[PDB]
Amino acid sequence: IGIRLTLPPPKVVDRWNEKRAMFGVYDNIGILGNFEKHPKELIRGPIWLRGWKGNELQRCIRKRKMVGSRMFADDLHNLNKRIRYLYKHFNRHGKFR
Amino acid sequence: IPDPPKHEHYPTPSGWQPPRDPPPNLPYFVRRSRMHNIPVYKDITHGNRQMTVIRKVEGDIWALQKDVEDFLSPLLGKTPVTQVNEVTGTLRIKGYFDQELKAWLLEKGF
Amino acid sequence: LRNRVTDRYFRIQEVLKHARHFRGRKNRCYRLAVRTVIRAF
Amino acid sequence: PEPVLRKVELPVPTHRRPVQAWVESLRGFEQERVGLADLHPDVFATAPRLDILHQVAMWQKNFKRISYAKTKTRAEVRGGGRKPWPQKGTGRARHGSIRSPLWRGGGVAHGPRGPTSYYYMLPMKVRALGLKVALTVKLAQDDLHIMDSLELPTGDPQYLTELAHYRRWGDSVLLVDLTHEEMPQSIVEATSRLKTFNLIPAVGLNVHSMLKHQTLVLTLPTVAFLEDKLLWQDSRYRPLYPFSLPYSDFPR
Amino acid sequence: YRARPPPRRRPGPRWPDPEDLLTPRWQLGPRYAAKQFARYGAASGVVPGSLWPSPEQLRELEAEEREWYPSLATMQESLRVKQLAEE
Amino acid sequence: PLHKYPVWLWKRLQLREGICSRLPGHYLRSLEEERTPTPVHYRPHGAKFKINPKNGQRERVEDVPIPIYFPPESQRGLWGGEGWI
Amino acid sequence: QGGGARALDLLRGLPRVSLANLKPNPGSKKPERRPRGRRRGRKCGRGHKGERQRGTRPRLGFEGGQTPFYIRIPKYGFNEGHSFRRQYKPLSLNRLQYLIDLGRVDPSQPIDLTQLVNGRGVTIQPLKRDYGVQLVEEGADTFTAKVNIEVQLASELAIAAIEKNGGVVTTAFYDPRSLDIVCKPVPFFLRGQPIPKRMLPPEELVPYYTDAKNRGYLADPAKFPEARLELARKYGYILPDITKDELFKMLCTRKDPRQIFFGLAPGWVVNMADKKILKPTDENLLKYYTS
Amino acid sequence: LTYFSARKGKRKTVKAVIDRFLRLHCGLWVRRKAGYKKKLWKKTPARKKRLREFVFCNKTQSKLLDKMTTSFWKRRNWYVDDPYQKYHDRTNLKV
Amino acid sequence: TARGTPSRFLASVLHNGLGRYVQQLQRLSFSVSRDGASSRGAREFVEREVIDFARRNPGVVIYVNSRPCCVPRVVAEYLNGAVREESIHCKSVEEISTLVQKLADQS
RNA sequence: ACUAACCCCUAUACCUUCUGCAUAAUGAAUUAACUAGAAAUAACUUUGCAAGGAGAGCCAAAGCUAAGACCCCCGAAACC
Ligand SMILES: [Mg+2]
Ligand SMILES: [Mg+2]
Ligand SMILES: [Mg+2]
Ligand SMILES: [Mg+2]
Repeated sequence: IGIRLTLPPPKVVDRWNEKRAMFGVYDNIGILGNFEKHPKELIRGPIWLRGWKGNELQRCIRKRKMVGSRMFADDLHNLNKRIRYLYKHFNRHGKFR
Repeated sequence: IPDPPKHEHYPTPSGWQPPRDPPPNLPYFVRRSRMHNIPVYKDITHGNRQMTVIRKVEGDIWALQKDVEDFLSPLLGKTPVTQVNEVTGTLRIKGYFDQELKAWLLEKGF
Repeated sequence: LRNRVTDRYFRIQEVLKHARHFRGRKNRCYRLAVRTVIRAF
Repeated sequence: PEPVLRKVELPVPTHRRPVQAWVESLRGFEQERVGLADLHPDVFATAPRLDILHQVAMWQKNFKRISYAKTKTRAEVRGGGRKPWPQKGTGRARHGSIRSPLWRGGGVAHGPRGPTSYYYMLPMKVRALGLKVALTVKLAQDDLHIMDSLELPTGDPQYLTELAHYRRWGDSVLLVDLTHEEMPQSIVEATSRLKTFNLIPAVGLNVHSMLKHQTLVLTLPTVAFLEDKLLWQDSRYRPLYPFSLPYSDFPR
Repeated sequence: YRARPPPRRRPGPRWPDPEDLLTPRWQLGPRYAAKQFARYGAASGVVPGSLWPSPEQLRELEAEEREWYPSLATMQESLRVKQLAEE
Repeated sequence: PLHKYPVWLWKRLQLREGICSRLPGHYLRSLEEERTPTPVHYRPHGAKFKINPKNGQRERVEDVPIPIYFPPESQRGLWGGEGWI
Repeated sequence: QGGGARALDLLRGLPRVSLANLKPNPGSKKPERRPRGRRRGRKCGRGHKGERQRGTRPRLGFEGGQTPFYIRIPKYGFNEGHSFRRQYKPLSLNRLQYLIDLGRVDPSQPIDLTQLVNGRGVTIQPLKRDYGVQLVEEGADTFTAKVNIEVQLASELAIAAIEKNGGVVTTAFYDPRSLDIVCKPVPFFLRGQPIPKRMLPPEELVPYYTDAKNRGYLADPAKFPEARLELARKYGYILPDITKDELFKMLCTRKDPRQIFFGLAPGWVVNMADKKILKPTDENLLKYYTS
Repeated sequence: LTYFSARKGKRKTVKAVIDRFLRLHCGLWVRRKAGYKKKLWKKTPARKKRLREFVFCNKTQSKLLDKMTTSFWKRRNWYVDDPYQKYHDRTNLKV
Repeated sequence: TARGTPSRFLASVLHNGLGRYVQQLQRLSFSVSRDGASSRGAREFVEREVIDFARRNPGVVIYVNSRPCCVPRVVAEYLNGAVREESIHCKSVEEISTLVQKLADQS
């Protein structure tokens, strides 16, 4: 019980597909391009997560302040509740003071 | 950074002097920083540990270590405590000796 | 990334094998067997 | 014929000597030894800093990563707003909701809270220094070759593979040229159908690609481009404003 | 393979759609046009005359400086009066 | 997911489609304008900048209107801008 | 000589460096601690039951009920008006001599705030209530250079040292609005705005800049010669006659009090893209920029 | 103490310590004496004299005040004619 | 424990050493991978020591098979039929030599 | 341990709470799965540069930048 009685199907990985064979290209565009472009501008992803990093609390304010007006009603309510809980936990709880 | 202008007399009023040309014939060599200064700095840790560091060293760093403690033993009274880092080409001495080492490294042609 | 233990069967077998010659349910139930194997050791 | 000779245009420190590299050509199978090129000692002959390589490669892989994994908490699982049974008198364990982490189908106590970013930037001089170390490692391991230009007699991809096999270059070769708009037609059609052989411009050169590919080849304009770009780092002021703004001597 | 073309900054000034709601307001004011002209010169199409303030905004610009920034003589006279008062 | 437009843009968006999009231009412009009313229940500062007595510094000041509630009966009268506070 | 050669040659015999043989430098990665196992699992380093174990400890600075130490200390005006106090980054004669000797500052041309920041001699933060630089008297004995320097503040000894070598030192005021422009002209020119005239010094600073002994830029020039003689007599150095110097024209070059740069009248527009200067011609514009 | 603000997500500063304490750039903290303006008629001149100086805090209090104050107040300031300018650095300090 | 593990009396094989000593190790089989970090210790062991070990023990037959594998192994057979299998997964050279020498002395 | 399962000799279940539990103090019939340490102010370690560091802002009387590494789960009666 709790373990499979047969071997899982073997997995095949293409180490030389288009994405793997050219990962990291243009990451030094700023150094080698007279600083006309920043490697941060190559970041592809969420609007509030482009060239920025922070803890869970900080990510919630940044999402709310930038795209909060466009979120769904249920999602906005949950995001507001998450900020309230995170604010209480970080500013009032912990081993260290 | 602009290259320093040539003065008819040396050392300059601020105390700067260009490295001697040709460079000294030694197994080790120390190159000036990008501001044309001897790479000697003071380091402090824990608020009471004082160290002197020498950067931008390539060649036989052990020869430099041998020369450093020979030069510092009469001043300090015993063999100084030193750390040798080969991968980064730096030499660390316990205590503050920046002004003597800069003077010592200056007259050696570095 | 969700991680789950996959070798728990071997983790309990290394204890149950030392209790194979015992008497009662404490030779096959891990919760009982671990308490008596420690005493035996 | 007449050999091709390349000198170091940037001034060299007095205590250092240039490192020589052979110059080949791709127009023939046996067309090596076209000439000699002098490389800057401070770029192709610097210290073998493996730790610098490891941290630069780790920076490249993990700075553009964004994780989209996210799990609902007990406040986001549907329902569970009512106390199941009274606290005392029922004879069973006390609970306040059916969506608690202990309950089956409940929330997750400490789970992923995506999307999350791992973006961080190494110091500018360190990233440039990583390229110098990798080039020096390539030269020392004799897997780096210097060419004059990337024109091929035929655009046949099998011809390129046979040429690489004859010269014992390696399983995978990373090709680097000056500018994307200056690609010869033969090299583009030859490498487009090849997997282990990749063609990228000079601006696209990176440590991760160099480590992934056993063999690296550069053109003479590429070498001068790399020498100029890298040697600008170690003799420069601290930036008053971003370099994209006009300067007295930037761009050179 | 062959790499995709390098990502370059798009040449020429950007002029967004003034009638589109999604365009931010900071890209529509004369300040945005002034920045475009400085970066791209006469090729941006911005009239150089519009850079200097029109007479409509100059009248309060001098009114503000007159009311808030006193002249040298006024400051010196005020200082001399205070010096006499403390003496 | 995320909406293409912000929620507060929705009212403007429907005005550009349907029967509302066929309204006369002059009426649409008049309704679109959102000019501030004349102060009634609060006294305007009257100046863009003022000197703080505490530190003797010049700081910018603003006039924030006070919310006013208009009962439905006032629509049949002429209150002159006054309303319930 | 041999260290680099030995390290590189030793690399040749080693296998090819790839992505499968990289490791961080020792001591640079402290392993992460997790609350698992016997050593760190029973109580996870929280102690016995209580506020600390349950993570409900009071706020920082709370001593369990007695009057807080920081509260019971009486208030005093230590940092009142700190955001309105004026700050000046100190500049030493040794630093100036160090810059001149290394060539980062050109003494054959007038030296001001723009030149100092261009040579990276000083760092100015106008957002941090900075108002310029002050010339301090440190290392006045070893200073020997003929320069024309413009600094917001100066000491009586720093002025004497500059004038001893035949140099000229003057004090001028820069408002916070134009101070950022002076330190970083390039970002300002990209703003696409005409060059504004700098404001007059405040009422409290007017006496400082109208006094000859401070070498103020608004003081009477006729009061300068007697002031220089007093400094020369006090410190016992013969005052040189710089009128006979071949750099007399360069020494006398001073900017208008309403001017920002040299040769750039207020109200002009700089176009770096096409390397052009645009000047207004409206009579209202000209009167505003010149008065 | 607010470790993460709700509008910017950064540590705040307790303004109570700002109005009562002065910090030197060397790390020392300068404070007044409690009750130095209270009931002066019932205190001897020697007691009143020692009540009106500026005294330093110990290691624990200095750590307490640093944690309640953001890095803005720990910077080096260059105020003109600052009375406490000479006290911002320590001289001849061993260990 | 002893109560949970079978026991035996102390004994030898055919009174070995009474008239002469006969080496009890009879066969050794080594599995080595040409490529793979797990076989590096096994690889260098046979480059410098397997030759000297073979000369030291002439009555023991050693087989070295080079095939792809994730865990290098050594198999020892004795004249009594006992078979011992030891993994060489990621060990050094001075410790495989001690490990190999230990199997030689065992009965 | 033994030739030998038992017979011989030795040995007061686990966790938690308390100064102290074989304790007749709580918890557990058993099995499978699920279920609980979140943050970088300072300090430490390791690179890079260095009177400068940093890809505008910030800090600096050897500092500056970067990285590593410390802060749990369930449960009320209630209030609107
Ligand atoms: Mg240090
Ligand atoms: Mg309820
Ligand atoms: Mg509840
Ligand atoms: Mg423990």
